[PDB]
This record gives sequence, structure tokens and C-alpha cells, in this order.
Amino acid sequence: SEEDYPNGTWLGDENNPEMRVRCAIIPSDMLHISTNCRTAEKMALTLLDYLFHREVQAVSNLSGQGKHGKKQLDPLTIYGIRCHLFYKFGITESDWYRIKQSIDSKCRTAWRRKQR
DNA sequence: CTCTCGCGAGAG
DNA sequence: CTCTCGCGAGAG
Repeated sequence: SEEDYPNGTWLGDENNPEMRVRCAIIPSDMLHISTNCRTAEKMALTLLDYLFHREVQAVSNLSGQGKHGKKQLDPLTIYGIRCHLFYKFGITESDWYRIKQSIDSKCRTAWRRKQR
């Protein structure tokens, strides 16, 4: 619902209420991202940085499972990335499976940075 | 920085 | 048991 982020933007197709998610990204920032992120792979990781602070990435993963006892990244927010990539690039479930590896791998990089 | 792959420990 | 999947870290 728009109200959760009054100065924010929609992830995915605003005219399609089942595949939209209100988010905290401001219009000027969402403009930068669409200008700069010309592939689903590059938009996914840039969305990640605008939706989650690096300090959340360094403690969090997609499942919230594993040996490091990591927090799970907000599932509604992750669904919102899925909705933006499907809308912006018409990616498939097989692409999204690949993208999710890459989000988790970025999150491990951040954990390893805090580590080192 | 991103992308990837072999590993092996718990989930099923 | 088999299967999934979180993981470290070398290579791009």
C-alpha cells in the first residue's frame, strides 16, 4: 500500500497490483537506477544496495538459515526486487533463481568484509 | 566489485 | 540414506 512509503517508489508494474511493492527508494534514486542498470543482473544488486544498508547485508541472507545464524532479508522487499526485474526486463523463474544466488553472494561478500 | 563452483552438513 | 543449499574464495 502506497502509505507505507509516502515519498517512495513502486517496485514492478504500478498498474498491476499483484506484482507491485511500495518501497523507500525516492523517485530521483529510482531514476538513477533505471538510467544506470541496463541488465537484470546489474539492477538486482543495485536495488539491493538502495533497499538494504551494507550493515544489514553483512548479517542477513535470503533464507535466514545456515552456520553463521544470519537474519533473513525482508521477504516483502525481496519479492519487490522480483517484481521490478520481471517488469523491467521480463526475466523468467530460471533467471530469478540465478539472480538469488547473486544476491546471497553479495551478502556473503559484505559478511566477509566485516570479518576481515 | 561481480560471477561462479565444488564442497559437505543439515533438511528432508 | 538423497537432495538442497549456504558457503568460501579464486577468477573475471
